[PDB]
Amino acid sequence: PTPHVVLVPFPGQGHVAPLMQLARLLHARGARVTFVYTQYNYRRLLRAKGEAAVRPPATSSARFRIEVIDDGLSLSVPQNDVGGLVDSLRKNCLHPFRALLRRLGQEVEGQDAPPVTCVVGDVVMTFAAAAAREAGIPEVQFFTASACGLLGYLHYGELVERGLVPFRDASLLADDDYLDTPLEWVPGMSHMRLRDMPTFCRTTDPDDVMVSATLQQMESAAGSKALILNTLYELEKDVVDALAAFFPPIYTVGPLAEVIASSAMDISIWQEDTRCLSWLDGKPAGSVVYVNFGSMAVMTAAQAREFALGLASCGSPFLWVKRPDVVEGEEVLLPEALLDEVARGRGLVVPWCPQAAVLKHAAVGLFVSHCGWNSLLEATAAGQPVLAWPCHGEQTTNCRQLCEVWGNGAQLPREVESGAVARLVREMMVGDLGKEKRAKAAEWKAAAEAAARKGGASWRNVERVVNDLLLVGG
Ligand SMILES: O=c1ccn([C@@H]2O[C@H](COP(=O)(O)OP(=O)(O)O)[C@@H](O)[C@H]2O)c(=O)[nH]1
Repeated sequence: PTPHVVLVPFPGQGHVAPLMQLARLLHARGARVTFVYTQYNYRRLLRAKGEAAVRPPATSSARFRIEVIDDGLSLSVPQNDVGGLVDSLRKNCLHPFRALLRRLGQEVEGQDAPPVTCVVGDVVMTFAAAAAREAGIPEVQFFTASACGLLGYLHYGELVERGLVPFRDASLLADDDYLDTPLEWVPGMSHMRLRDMPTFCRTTDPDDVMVSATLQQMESAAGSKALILNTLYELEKDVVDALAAFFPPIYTVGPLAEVIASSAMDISIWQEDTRCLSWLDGKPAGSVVYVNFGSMAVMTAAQAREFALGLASCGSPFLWVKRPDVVEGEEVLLPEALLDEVARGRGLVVPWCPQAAVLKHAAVGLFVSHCGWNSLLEATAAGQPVLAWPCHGEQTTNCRQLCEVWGNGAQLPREVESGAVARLVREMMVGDLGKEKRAKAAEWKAAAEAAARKGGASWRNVERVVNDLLLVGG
């Protein structure tokens, strides 16, 4: 009997990517896969890339099905409106997904399809677990960010109990001294501060969507058959050991993409710029500052101007991925100093890039990052030190660990100012600060390679979760 796994990501590229990595692996191991897109995600992909690029090839098509479910969302909802996305999905997708499961069951007799044997839901997509449980189908959840981020979200309830959420004083939401307050009660992260908690706690609304949804997600995941985390156990040991008491068995599989690599579908609305890698070929080893802020976050025009002036004054060539909609508001031209550097060939601004390959390019010496988890996994595998500017969600938690525990990064202030940007980049490129972080980055690169090669800790967890849970139906 062919196992049949249904996978359900949240509609953001950092959630689709790890679940698609897993789906491709399961297909390689002989499973039937059904990959479930929301209509929001699917229609936005089709209008950007066309159906042919988004759907599977005819070679894999027999055992790789794409299905689309209703979500009630306008395609105009932007990726930075996380609460709007989360609220519609949790309210609107359950009954469409229940109907999809029924249809897949009818296809067993109708077309000799394999019965569904497991659902793998993104922790965010709690309806997937609810529907699987109703139907008597095992379900295993996949949290797509860091273990430290999960630990933060797990303690949102305790923030509420201690009166810290919602914020009773709106003036404290951005009070840097208040946000520095230590929270000494988080197991596995004794150095947690209020600002290090994932940022959605910073709300005065007692009915805030993201706090409510996080509580639902934690309760859902606690009831799953198992939990997949795309992280390196060695990197996050203290946090994972603290998480163990609150969840089903945890499998640390990170970096999953590297486990697969050791041993045909476009998931992005953006086109990766092919000129990046050849431009880097023309630059000396370790010389280039690479800047990228992921697929969801936005910044202000003033922040963008200060980053641009900081890059022009930092002393290094740079590759800046400036996503086309990253800046709130009307288009503002880049400063003359940066444009002249681009014209001289010393800098390059592109809309989107092949990120894993860019980070592994010998010319890159530093990653200025928003601290999105997939980006940090890509930097960790590449051995690139990180200068952090966390934006939302668990990016703050990641930044705290980068700085204080993992040791492969340093942080910029939230309020971007060109002079301080240039100075911190310079310290990271030629200073003792950068030497320390780059050396630690090299250690984590070796650790990630050991974990991902055959016999390593992440490799073993991939084999166990795949063979003992995901492919075992039949
Ligand atoms: O120029 C870029 C920047 C990002 N990414 C991909 O977009 C995702 C970003 O996910 P992450 O978790 O880092 O952050 P998020 O986008 O969720 O904030 C990852 O798969 C990256 O490899 C990409 O393909 N090209």
